Amino acid sequence: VYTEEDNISQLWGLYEMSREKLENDDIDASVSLVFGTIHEADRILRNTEDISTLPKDFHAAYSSALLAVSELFEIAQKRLKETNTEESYIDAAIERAQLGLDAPGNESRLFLALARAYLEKVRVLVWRHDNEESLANIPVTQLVNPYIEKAIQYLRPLAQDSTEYFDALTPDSLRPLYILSSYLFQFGDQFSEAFLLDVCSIITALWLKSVVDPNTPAYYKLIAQEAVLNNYTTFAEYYMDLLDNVDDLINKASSWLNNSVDTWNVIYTLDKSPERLLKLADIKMDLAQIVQDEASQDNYLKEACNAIKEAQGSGVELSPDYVEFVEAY
Ligand SMILES: [Cl-]
Repeated sequence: VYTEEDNISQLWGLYEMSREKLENDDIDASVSLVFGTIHEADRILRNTEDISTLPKDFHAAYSSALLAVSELFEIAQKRLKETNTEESYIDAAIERAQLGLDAPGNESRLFLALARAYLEKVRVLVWRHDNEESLANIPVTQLVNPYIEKAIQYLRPLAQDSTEYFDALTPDSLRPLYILSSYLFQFGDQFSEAFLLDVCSIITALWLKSVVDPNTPAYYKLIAQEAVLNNYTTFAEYYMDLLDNVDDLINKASSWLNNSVDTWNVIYTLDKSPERLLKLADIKMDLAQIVQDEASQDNYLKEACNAIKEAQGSGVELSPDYVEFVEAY
């Protein structure tokens, strides 16, 4: 027989396919699949014996389809009355997912849907602050902090080791994490160091979890590791910037720079390409700039020079900047 559980599994299947189509740059197909997901969800609501026993996973899939309409709204709007907006689809995604909070069942997919929608809301609110006259004199942090906080509330459980891998948690589904990282960077002035340390380890744990399975294709490990490399280097800059205004700052900045080196090495092993050596060079040059010990500084500078020389010897074009660094060395 075909159970309610099967139905929900097929619902996820439609959504998943929409994401495969998106990845192949077939946006119109993706849009068809997303709207199809929504219709099927509606059909399930019409035919179930008790809506209150639909699992969290049902509302998670439905919320995800709604969010996807917002993501692809530029094309999707063509199939809708003009009264509709991207933002209204983000709102619906949020409300649909919140309806799931009382439903029975595993909560991982719901927590992810909630976080994704709250973060997309933050992005649109930032745009509204900059473009709508009504919101001009409301401080952005006042505007978005409640959504930021709600996002973190649902991400934190997902980032725990106790939360086992689930296949809605892909590098693509974590793209809204960029919104959070950008926010903490643009407006990190208002948060304590401990807060930043906390939220950044959540973000980082999530990217890593999305590709833990060693069988994950290199292509996906790369996207995740690139996002991790970005978070490390940004934290490093957080400290280096503070320094510009202490042994502690230097020690902390150096830990993050060295974490960046470790992660760059994972990336280089995954997609070994000569132009990547310039990224290594920049990290080493940051290390050289702040290190308090000449012996170490000497080491860093040599490593940067070798990286740059090897890049150029491998056909990579050098900017005048890199060019002069190796001359001056
Ligand atoms: Cl592979």
